[PDB]
Amino acid sequence: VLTQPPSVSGAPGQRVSISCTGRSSNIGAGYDVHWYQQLPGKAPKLLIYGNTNRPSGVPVRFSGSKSGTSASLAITGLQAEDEADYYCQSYDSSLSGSVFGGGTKLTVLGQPKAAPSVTLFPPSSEELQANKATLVCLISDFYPGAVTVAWKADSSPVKAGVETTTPSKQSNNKYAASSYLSLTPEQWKSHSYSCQVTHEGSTVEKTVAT
Amino acid sequence: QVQLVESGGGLVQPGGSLRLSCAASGFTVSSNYMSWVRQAPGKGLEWVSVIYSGGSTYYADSVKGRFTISRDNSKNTLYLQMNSLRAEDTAVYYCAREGPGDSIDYWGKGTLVTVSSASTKGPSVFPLAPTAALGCLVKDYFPEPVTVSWNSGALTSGVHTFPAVLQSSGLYSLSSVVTVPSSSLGTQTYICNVNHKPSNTKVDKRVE
Amino acid sequence: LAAAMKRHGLDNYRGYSLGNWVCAAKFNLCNITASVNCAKKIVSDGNGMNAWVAWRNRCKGTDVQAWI
Repeated sequence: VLTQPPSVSGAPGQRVSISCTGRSSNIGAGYDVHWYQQLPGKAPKLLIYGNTNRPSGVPVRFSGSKSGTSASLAITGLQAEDEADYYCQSYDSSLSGSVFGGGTKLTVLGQPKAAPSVTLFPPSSEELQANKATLVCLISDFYPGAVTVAWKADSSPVKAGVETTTPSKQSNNKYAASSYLSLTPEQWKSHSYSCQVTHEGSTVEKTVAT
Repeated sequence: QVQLVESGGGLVQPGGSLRLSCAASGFTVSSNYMSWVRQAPGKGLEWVSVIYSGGSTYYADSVKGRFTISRDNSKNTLYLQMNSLRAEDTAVYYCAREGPGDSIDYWGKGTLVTVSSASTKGPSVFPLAPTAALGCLVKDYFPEPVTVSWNSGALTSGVHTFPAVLQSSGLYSLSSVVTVPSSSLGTQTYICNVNHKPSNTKVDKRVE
Repeated sequence: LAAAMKRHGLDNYRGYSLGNWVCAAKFNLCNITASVNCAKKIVSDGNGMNAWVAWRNRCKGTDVQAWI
């Protein structure tokens, strides 16, 4: 296997290098290293190929280098648009086929803190007619990517029937999440209901009652 | 003009078998190196198999004896026969075309294969009444994915399809929301088109 | 060399067209014409033509027919 650091957190305009540490069976043997960039919700794209060359459409700022048993991908004048997952690829010979690195999560330092947009939907009349009730709390455009969700039934905390996703990276480097509250039509009608989102110590609250 | 369209993805039981198809266009598969690369949710990339221009076939140790790569030169299609499937094989399977030195040059959109004991469940679709936000609630379905478009593909900008929640019941719940002008609601029609291929569920839901 | 390697049965040996061999040349299990006979044994292992590090890097997945 090829090894890469889980991360690398770098500055805008500042140069960065991602390491791809090989073995005698892959890079040590002299097999060329290719690099890929993978944006969220998308498939990887060939950035560098064996071990310096660039394909048609990749900026001149993206460079590659190979040092005996290892390799590195460099980005001169780092931009926020470079926040992606990066992978190195070579050929392992004991394995007899192509081998991929673990991947590097590139972080761009210097991004402003964005408070989340919160939209809370009550259960539809159609769902209530089927003797069911679901409260939909949608959270989007927040930075950095970490939130806490707290549901309230008439000031009292409610924790049962709560299903919350892990934060997900959007195309604009910001993050999205969602929280679902499963209730009985009786509980929904026997109370208001609140969705409280806390992002870096700031609380944004949304409420539903028609 | 180079297009790689994969299909055959869905739900399979452990120890079960599945075959993936990759319909190619813009080039010929008999003159090219063709490979399959997988990606488990939120994980790294893994090279599965390759088929050389001259017919030579190579596999990763993780799939040797269970998987088989093949092609149809006449139909311009690439295949992946997957047998004795484990939950470890759960991944988005990308059809790939190699460039120089087994580098990947073109990738398909990917097809997700889900390996589990759970059965296929069709989603119950509900409207989400209303700048104002309106949407569609795609409740209790299995496995992923679900496709959601607005007004038969006429509304694409400002569409936020939120990633699905994996509930403690083992079922998914997803929500698609579109931001529109808050007071111009009366002079527009909003319909979500939900498709869940494993259950063969196709519904169009009109939103207030 | 096109007619040479071809006279020594390399053109489509184990699914590898002549262009792959001519390109590989450009960039005791065998018990030792002599080079070709040994290469044939080398390519038969689990690596294929990837045994030649330069073939993977410079010839694998290119217009190999251009060499002939």
